[PDB]
Amino acid sequence: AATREFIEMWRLLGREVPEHITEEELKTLMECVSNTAKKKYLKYLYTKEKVKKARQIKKEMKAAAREEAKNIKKNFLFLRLWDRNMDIAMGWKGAQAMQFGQPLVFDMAYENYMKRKELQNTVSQLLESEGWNRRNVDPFHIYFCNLKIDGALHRELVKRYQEKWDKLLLTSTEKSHVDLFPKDSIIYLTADSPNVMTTFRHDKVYVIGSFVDKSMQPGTSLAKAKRLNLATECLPLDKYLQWEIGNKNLTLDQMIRILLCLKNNGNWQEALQFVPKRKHTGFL
Amino acid sequence: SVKGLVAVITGGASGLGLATAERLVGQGASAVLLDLPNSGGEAQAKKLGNNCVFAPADVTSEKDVQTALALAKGKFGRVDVAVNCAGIAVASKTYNLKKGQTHTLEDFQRVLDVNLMGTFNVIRLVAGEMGQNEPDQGGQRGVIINTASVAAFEGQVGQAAYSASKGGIVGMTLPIARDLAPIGIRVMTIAPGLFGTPLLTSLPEKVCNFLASQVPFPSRLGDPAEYAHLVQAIIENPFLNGEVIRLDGAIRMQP
Amino acid sequence: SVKGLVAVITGGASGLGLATAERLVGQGASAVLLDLPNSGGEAQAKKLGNNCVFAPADVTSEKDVQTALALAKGKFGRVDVAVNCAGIAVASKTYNLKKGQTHTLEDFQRVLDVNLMGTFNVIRLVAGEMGQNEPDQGGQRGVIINTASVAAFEGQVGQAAYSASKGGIVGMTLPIARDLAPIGIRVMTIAPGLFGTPLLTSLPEKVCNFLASQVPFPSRLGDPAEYAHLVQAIIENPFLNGEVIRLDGAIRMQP
Amino acid sequence: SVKGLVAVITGGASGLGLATAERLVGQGASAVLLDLPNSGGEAQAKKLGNNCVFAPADVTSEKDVQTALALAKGKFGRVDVAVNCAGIAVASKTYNLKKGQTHTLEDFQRVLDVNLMGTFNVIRLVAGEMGQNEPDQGGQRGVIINTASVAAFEGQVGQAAYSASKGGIVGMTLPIARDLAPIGIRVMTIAPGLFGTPLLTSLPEKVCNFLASQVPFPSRLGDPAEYAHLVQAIIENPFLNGEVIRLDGAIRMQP
Amino acid sequence: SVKGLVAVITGGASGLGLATAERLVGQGASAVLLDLPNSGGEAQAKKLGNNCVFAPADVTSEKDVQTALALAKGKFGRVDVAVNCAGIAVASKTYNLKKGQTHTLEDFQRVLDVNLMGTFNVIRLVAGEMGQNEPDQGGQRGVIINTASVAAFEGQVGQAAYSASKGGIVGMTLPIARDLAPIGIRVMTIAPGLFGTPLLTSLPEKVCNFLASQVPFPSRLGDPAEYAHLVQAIIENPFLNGEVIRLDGAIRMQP
RNA sequence: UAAAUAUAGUUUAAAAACAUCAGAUUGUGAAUCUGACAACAGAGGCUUACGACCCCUUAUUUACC
Ligand SMILES: *O[C@H]1[C@@H](O)[C@H](n2cnc3c(=O)[nH]c(N)nc32)O[C@@H]1COP(=O)(O)OP(=O)(O)OP(=O)(O)O
Ligand SMILES: C[S@@+](CC[C@H](N)C(=O)[O-])C[C@H]1O[C@@H](n2cnc3c(N)ncnc32)[C@H](O)[C@@H]1O
Repeated sequence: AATREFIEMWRLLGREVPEHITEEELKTLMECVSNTAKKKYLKYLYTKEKVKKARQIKKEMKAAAREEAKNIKKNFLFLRLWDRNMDIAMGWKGAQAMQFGQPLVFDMAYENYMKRKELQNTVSQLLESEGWNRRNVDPFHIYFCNLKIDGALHRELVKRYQEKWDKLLLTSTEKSHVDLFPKDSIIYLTADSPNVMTTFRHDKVYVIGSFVDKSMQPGTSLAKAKRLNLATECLPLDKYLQWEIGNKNLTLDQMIRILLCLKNNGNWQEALQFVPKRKHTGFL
Repeated sequence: SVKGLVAVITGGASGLGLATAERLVGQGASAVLLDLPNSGGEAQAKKLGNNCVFAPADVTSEKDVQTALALAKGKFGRVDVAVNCAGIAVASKTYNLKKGQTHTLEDFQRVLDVNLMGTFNVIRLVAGEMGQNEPDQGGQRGVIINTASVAAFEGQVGQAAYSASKGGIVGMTLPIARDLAPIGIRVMTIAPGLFGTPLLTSLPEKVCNFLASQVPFPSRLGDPAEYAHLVQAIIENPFLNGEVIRLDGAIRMQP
Repeated sequence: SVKGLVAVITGGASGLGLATAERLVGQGASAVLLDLPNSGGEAQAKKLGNNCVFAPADVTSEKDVQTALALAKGKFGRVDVAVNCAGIAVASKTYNLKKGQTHTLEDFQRVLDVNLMGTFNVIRLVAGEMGQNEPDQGGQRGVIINTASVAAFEGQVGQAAYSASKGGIVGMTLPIARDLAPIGIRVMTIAPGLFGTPLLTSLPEKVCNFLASQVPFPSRLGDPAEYAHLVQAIIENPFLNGEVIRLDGAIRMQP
Repeated sequence: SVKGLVAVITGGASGLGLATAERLVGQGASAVLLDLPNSGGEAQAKKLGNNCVFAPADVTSEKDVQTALALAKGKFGRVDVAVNCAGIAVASKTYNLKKGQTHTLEDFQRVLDVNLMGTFNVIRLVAGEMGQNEPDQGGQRGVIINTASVAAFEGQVGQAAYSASKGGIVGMTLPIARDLAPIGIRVMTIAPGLFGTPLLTSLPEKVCNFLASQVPFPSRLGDPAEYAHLVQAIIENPFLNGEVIRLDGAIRMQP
Repeated sequence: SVKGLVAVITGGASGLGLATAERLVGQGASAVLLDLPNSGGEAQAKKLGNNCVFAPADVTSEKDVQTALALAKGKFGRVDVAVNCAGIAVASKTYNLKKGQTHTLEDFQRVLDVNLMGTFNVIRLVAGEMGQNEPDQGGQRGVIINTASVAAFEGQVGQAAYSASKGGIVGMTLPIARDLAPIGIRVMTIAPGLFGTPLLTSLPEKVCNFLASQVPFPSRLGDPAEYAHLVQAIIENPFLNGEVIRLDGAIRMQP
């Protein structure tokens, strides 16, 4: 193809192009309509290899050091099988969560407003968001709504979870949140909501849009929450925090962590700790 | 052997009761399904053959059970084995501080009538029918098998109502065995764990998969046929009386 | 210590409940006697002093318990301990072939409502009252103590109904303890054996003396004051939860 | 079914072990008697025919058990079932103040060595033999059955040493079941009480007749054949694991 | 009350035994530490005051215990309470298929010698000295408290040796109580869960946090002082005999 | 409207550290092993390249006499 040599010459120009690239990555570069998009995408691949090789050089160093130390070189109550034990313990809590835990909904209706770069990141935060829920004392009953089976988000989640996807203790479905819970008990959280949330109510269902807008798209969730007559709310960031830098749209992992602390009787002092410190110059 | 024996299986139109009826009928015994009119037991009775009949009755009602027992006497002439399998469950916490929800007393009462009171109603009425039987070479007049649950020993969160009823069956197993010992009626209790029954199917499919995987061995939901096999073993063994047998694959249920 | 604690003792007008109230009140705690109007608990509350009050209520009815708990809230402001001592017993064989007598369903229901349903009714309602209490330095909001019986393990002949109700309490002791663990309420069960309660002492000396001699050690009927001592130990010990304590002097019942 | 299965029945020369061998061999299975050289088990093995072999070994010693397992491997090629029935009993009080007699530590150690330590020695050694078995359609590599006693729960005077050894088997049945669950081996325990074995029959005739009448039903000593039937049921049932089954006729021993 | 009583605390140099000594000595009682010579028992006895003495002895050896008990008689003149807290913990899988490792018989034997055999050695020897005491107003000569564990009920993977030894204590607790009931000695057993003993606290704080969260309520490792409180309650309660009490916060150990 | 700023797990400094996901029956350094994901607001340009340089959008914080 004409694109293959297109890259090789860029290698002669030293356009920060990686050494080895799979054909799968080549067609992704094909989709790039602009040279700057190709320039940006290639740099991402280049740093991808740089971290891996630096990772590997520092990795074989670990093996070499450990084996050398070994060459130079009772009564127990429990066997060292802790990692397995915690996984089972979290599973039991997770099973209880889906029978009695408060429903937390992740809305997956934003797939049309996401590029591939942001769609990948959304799954990364979704993995972390669910990870923190599992380790929590009182996990939420996480709901994955509007998750099309053939959609990109569903396919990406399967690859990152592999066989664990079918064993996760969460409800994943194609039906909208309005079809699962009463419309009067649903609060669509969003930074653009004119209403400021003061108290975490345990009888309400909170909807978090699984949307990562690196290219800012204000009001996307508000329009969704206004097309259907659903209440909206926003965190009291300005009320308590001296915001100075950055955007007020927090990450999904931070969002669920903030809600998790609030649901555990924590006050705004503890709950808002998870907001990045670089964004605010103190608390009050 | 169970050849020629007449079994009155409570809640035998589905779940464990139906599995017990299938095995006993296939082994030459005669079964009497005793379930609700809407349980669809009539179709099951026809499928199992002429050795099985359907008795529409409610366990919680003394009159209904008496009619079912009378039907069993007319068709077969005697009652030899009684299996209590009908039961209901509710998943509700005793009290939810966060939601301010308190367990409904009716919900607790409803589970008690069917699981616990219903079991006693069949035990006391069926024991009267077994009294008419003449003692065999071993001096036995009949066998009564109750269906407790592992919740009676360690129950999950929200299983207080179900656990209380099943706890009563375990507690009253030996006293009834002592009560009916002079008349030679054996009372045994089976405490199945996670089985492929409609009671546990109502849970989310992902919950069922995790709970099944937590069984040490075999790592799967209990087959209702396995429960029927244990029921036959209890019937055949004359020295099994006043004991609770846990058929759960060595699984202890965490909260 | 139990100094300043508020305890709601069901069936506190006499028997074990009264003994627990006497010890707790004498130790600085405040007790709320919750018994039937005819139990004469008003006089007992007056005897125990201004720190004890009488709240007439029927445990089997939600309305009566709620009013009684409201009285405790108004008089003392909070509820810290809930001792479930209310209960009655029935003696009747499951089936008497010689006399052709069948255990009527009325008594079995009657004991279940008082011993089993009544205990759960108080547990769920009082747990709401303890929910309002602020967690203490140990994170505990309240303690619930249930009164099972040794018959829940090895009941005697004619105690099938009594064993079933007490067996249920043993069954739901842990599920409720797991249910209320996040709230911070400890649920404990005491399984007393033969105690010198008015009901037991009413029997003729021919049987009462024989039962007293059947206890390995001490070879005498359990003193209700000793039951109160165990209740105080459970209240003071923060690590006692989800367990059934047998206070019977190592005596196992014969048929 | 048990046809084709190879069973290593510890203590199979007489008593419960022999009865298990008789049924399993008669059902098509192969048995390997494992008792002391002077137990006369070779005569019993000859009676049961070619399918049965006698392996003289001492359970308390690792070397002899290994040779016995090797004999089973050579004769039949595999081991599918392990039944532990070897054991001894000592009737000595902990301390008699009237006679000034103190229980000897040698008697206690001897009972533990054979009943408890010997049982674990067979389990750990026989488990390795079953570890080589290819998993069957159900993923099971073998089954282990232990022989606890009712004394583990309701022990009599002078049975402290016997209760301690049998209590360990009941305590350790579930940990081993969890231990061998990944391998695919089921571990079960049977707690027979007052069976017609030579040990019980050795006691005074006046006493044994009295005990035979204390069983609620059947009012007779447990038939060793009945114990064998329960062993077969456990083997056939895939879901019986990590549980203790009381085969005693609903008898709770008294002081 | 415990004022004036002489207590022989086995394994009282650290862990639960030490915590028991502090409370009893602080309440006016006299304690006799019975631990191995290598332990820092001498330092602890001096710190506890003139009411505490250290007797270096090995529980598994009769002679060592006899001298230690004779030391208590010389210093104090009588023995009234005995607490069996000495023990060892060994974790080892019964058989590992992938690793090909089989549980060592020596590991199993040594755990039994200290936890089970050692406990019985003290019980049968102290009863001799408690037999010399004059019965009090209640006819009681002494109190013996044993230290079982939750592993005796549901032991984890690799706890077969520990569970078997603790299971024996739970199994033989009632037989000993029946043996010593005529003498007037009460035998009780405690089964603590996860306690903050030096053995448990030595684990990484990451592991300790997970273990703390495993307890439903309170979600923390058991305080050794809490164990001492139950010991005092058992001593002060004349009607507690032949019963096993789980001081584990309603926790059920998972595999 | 204008001027400085913007790290999509979080910080540091101008690539790392601590975290995240999958697998692990771990003999108590698992304090590890084999993988997954590595985009300094976004888009479009310039240049042999540059995180430089240059326009445009959104967002944040100040000022607007
Ligand atoms: O362009 C600004 C600006 O001229 C003026 N304006 C609004 N807020 C301020 C302020 O705080 N300080 C100053 N010095 N000037 C301010 O109004 C305009 C607002 O722009 P908008 O795009 O929001 O207004 P509109 O919807 O009418 O569209 P447009 O045609 O002006 O772009
Ligand atoms: C990072 S935001 C991005 C989407 C953003 N709401 C938009 O329309 O462009 C992703 C999700 O996190 C939640 N969220 C982010 N910041 C929030 C805030 N400050 N208050 C409440 N919710 C917030 C929103 O519900 C949103 O669905």
